[PDB]
Amino acid sequence: LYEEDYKLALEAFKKVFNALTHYGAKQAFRSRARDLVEEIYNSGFIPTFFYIISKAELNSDSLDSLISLFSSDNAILRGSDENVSYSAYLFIILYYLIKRGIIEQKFLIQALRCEKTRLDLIDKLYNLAPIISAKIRTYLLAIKRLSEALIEAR
Amino acid sequence: LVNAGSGSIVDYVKTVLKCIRENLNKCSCAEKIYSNEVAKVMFRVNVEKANVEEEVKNSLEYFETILNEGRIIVTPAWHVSISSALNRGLLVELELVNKHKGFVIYAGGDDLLAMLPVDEVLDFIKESRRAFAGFGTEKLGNMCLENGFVRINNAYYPSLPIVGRSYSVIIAHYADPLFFVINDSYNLLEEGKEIIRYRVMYNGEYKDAKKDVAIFRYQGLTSVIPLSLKRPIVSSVSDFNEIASIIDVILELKKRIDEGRISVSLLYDYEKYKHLIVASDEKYLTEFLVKDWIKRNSLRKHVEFTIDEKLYGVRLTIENYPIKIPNDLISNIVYTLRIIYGGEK
Amino acid sequence: STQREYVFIPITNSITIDVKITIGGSDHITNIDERGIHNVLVITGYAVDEKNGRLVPTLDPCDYVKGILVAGTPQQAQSNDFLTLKLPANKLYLIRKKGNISDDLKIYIPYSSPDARNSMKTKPVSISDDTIVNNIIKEVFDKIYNITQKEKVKIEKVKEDIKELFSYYALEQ
Amino acid sequence: STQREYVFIPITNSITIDVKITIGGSDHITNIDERGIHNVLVITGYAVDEKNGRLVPTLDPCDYVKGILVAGTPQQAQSNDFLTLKLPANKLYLIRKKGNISDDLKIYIPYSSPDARNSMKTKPVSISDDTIVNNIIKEVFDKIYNITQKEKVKIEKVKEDIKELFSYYALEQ
Amino acid sequence: STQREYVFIPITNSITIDVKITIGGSDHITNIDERGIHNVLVITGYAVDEKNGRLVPTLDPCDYVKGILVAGTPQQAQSNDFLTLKLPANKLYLIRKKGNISDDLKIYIPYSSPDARNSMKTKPVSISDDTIVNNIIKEVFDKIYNITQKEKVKIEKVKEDIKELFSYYALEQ
Ligand SMILES: [Mn+2]
Repeated sequence: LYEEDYKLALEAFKKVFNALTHYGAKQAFRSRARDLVEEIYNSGFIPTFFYIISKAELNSDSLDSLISLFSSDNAILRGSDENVSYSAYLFIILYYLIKRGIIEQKFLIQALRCEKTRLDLIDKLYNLAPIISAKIRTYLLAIKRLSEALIEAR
Repeated sequence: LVNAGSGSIVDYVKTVLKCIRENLNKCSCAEKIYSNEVAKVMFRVNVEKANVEEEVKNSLEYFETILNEGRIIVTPAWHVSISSALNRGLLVELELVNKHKGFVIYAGGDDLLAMLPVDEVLDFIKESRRAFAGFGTEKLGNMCLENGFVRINNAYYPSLPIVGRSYSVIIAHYADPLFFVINDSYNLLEEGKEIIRYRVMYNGEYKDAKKDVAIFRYQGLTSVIPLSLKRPIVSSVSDFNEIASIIDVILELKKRIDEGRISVSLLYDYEKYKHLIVASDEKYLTEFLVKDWIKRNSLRKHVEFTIDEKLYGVRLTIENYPIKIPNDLISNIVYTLRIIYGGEK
Repeated sequence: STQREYVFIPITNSITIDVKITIGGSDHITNIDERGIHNVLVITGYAVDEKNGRLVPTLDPCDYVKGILVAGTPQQAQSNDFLTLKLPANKLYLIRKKGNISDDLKIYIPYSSPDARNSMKTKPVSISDDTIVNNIIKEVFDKIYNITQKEKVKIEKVKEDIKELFSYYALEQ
Repeated sequence: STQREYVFIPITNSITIDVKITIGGSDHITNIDERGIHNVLVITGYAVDEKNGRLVPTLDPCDYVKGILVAGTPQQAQSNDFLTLKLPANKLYLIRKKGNISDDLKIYIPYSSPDARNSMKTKPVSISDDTIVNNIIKEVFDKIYNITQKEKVKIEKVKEDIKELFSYYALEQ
Repeated sequence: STQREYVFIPITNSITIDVKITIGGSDHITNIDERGIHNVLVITGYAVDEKNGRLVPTLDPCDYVKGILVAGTPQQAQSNDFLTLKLPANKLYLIRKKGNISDDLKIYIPYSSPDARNSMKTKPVSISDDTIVNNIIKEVFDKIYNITQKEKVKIEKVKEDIKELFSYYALEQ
């Protein structure tokens, strides 16, 4: 059963909603929420994850924003609305993986803090791609509906 | 009790009441304040004695045996008044039923039984419940159904708004054995009254009531509409529109589904929004989810029919029974219309 | 005779300027003296006319209009449709009656026509939406009733009874 | 304004003559019109004092002490042990009323030390021992109230309401 | 046990200096255990004042002032005009009772001059306009009571138990 994933979707959405401060960032994330789950389940989780990270521009600023967001709920994601939206989606995925015990919050938060470890994080993801794809679908669909409902069409 | 008085006698009670735990627990609290009774004696004096060390003691013992044990005292007047009020209700719902294309089987003091076409059910209930509490959008035969009373053209007669009233509605094929329909209506409301709790508003806070429901069933599609969402039912003189407000919602919805404002899919797409709505508790997120579900299956783009906010967080706490009831109101708003629009195939 | 003004009391926001004798004489019937609204008239066989509010002439006995009675005359552009009747200040079915009247009254009453080109069924409605009663106690009360807002700091005792004594039968048409 | 000092009714003798004149104020209220004692102001909140007969304060409102409403001037040994209050006369504690009063009064109150180092308790007693139902009356009622011995000789009606009316809790201290 | 002294709560800070020791002995009569103030005390017949906020003595049948028990002395220099009493603890008036008795206490009470020079006018007063009500919770139950607000973060519960418990009278002049 996956009924928990609606609570999870709601809180993660509240996060990445009150993080993206400019409304263009919100509408960009809306487009991401729509198309990226389609891509995940048509192409695969690993290809789409590579595509996401490549468009998220994981620098030190973005990654401390993400980590503080895991913790704070006062963080704010800046930096070129396309990139900030792809990073919001990256956070959605990582937040599921954490809050459901697939990646360990400690290992992940470490990996976003150092560069030798980003590669190992990506490798760890690759090794669990079947499980992540199987288990994240309901959560992602809920997020997609939430964005369609709460963020205004562009 | 303390308000049932008026004028000055009200104060006579408005002080004497709490002086039990609030005071020395015995017949000396009021003796201090008793004097505003004797403050009217000499204009045409008739009384024999003014030494009231008894009528303060007796008006204390009275309330003591009834607040020490918080029941009421019953009188012949109590009973006869209630039975009469039941008879006025009898008349008024006898007019209600056949106001629609109804057919009484048994109109009773506090109960009823009828057969109606599947088009006149909700609108009936919506008034018959209200009318039972005493409220009229109409003159029925010649009785004026005012707020709280049923005034027979000069005779304001008290109705029973505080009394709850549940409903049980079965949408039965004409080629169904009446034995079963009667049994599974009686038992439906029979255990439905005694099984289903819902999130209610007592003293301002949130409680879980247990009665004043309005149950439906098509053939395996049960639905439940609460009717008060407040406890007591109408604690204020204008609470008389809290009652059966949900069926007003269902009427405003069903009225617009078929007028070509809202698609038919409104009741097939809730199975996609239901999970988020019931997983939400931030009532503006839920408001926006509902607004989106309303808008995404609108035939125009310009209909703006909104549900009240208070109908968002209520939860139908049914427990441990092989009957299937959705645990959130809007799903029941959906299923009621499922039934009713299904009662036409 | 002493000309009067019968203010009809619906929830309509159109009672602005229809009483034109603000003080004028010496006694207005509907009186508020430290105990609420008294000297209250209620005329049966009538209802409101929300579209340009009046007392609609009907025949129903359960219909009525619960209006107040003061000394006035509307806007000096009437005596065309208004009800201009005099009775000897006795037949007035008055509620919360504390005193009698001058034994003769000329009252100008808003009085429309049935205007029958559609169905007309009675609708009983009340006063609600406390901003509603609060919009009229500044719309009409301070104008006619000066004894409020300065002699009664029990402002609710006069705002209360309205929500339980000031009904009116509508039309909703 | 008029002075009205309060006096108890004990089985012992503590009020024989403690006021200069028996009339005092210009008009009395507590009188005898053939129907028992009348217009008796009573003190609630204080207690009856037997030994060193005075008015002593306790903290139990169960204590009811019935007395008499005498008036006059306090003998010039008081007002430095006495304490007086002046109230709008709707603040009295009267039982057996025979008509109202609208007059501010200067109610002299006796005072006793609350004996702040001891356990003080009371017992429910009504006046008894008919050798005592005929000995307080010959001290106070004869002198103050001129109406007795000048308007009624039938004192038997007051020979009964001393064992039932003037009920003060005993002390036993 | 202890020589108890009283603290009532007017709508202001009129009783703050009469709490000197604030600890005195060990236990109290008043209870405050997670659910508001239990075993609250009260005197009948007195009324708070604004200027010289002490409890005026009255034979008013309506006066009563309620308050809390706190340990100490007012000053150990007054009681030329302060009323003090010892009683064996069976003459108590605990409002909203929950607990047991505290062994034959003495009691202090604030007291004012009855002062027969002005028309007393006391009205029933309750607690309102919260701005003054906070600081006393930080002055009556925080720097004084060390188990309350060191155990229960629910300030919204007790503040309801406070706003509807201390019902007192006052002259307002
Ligand atoms: Mn049964």
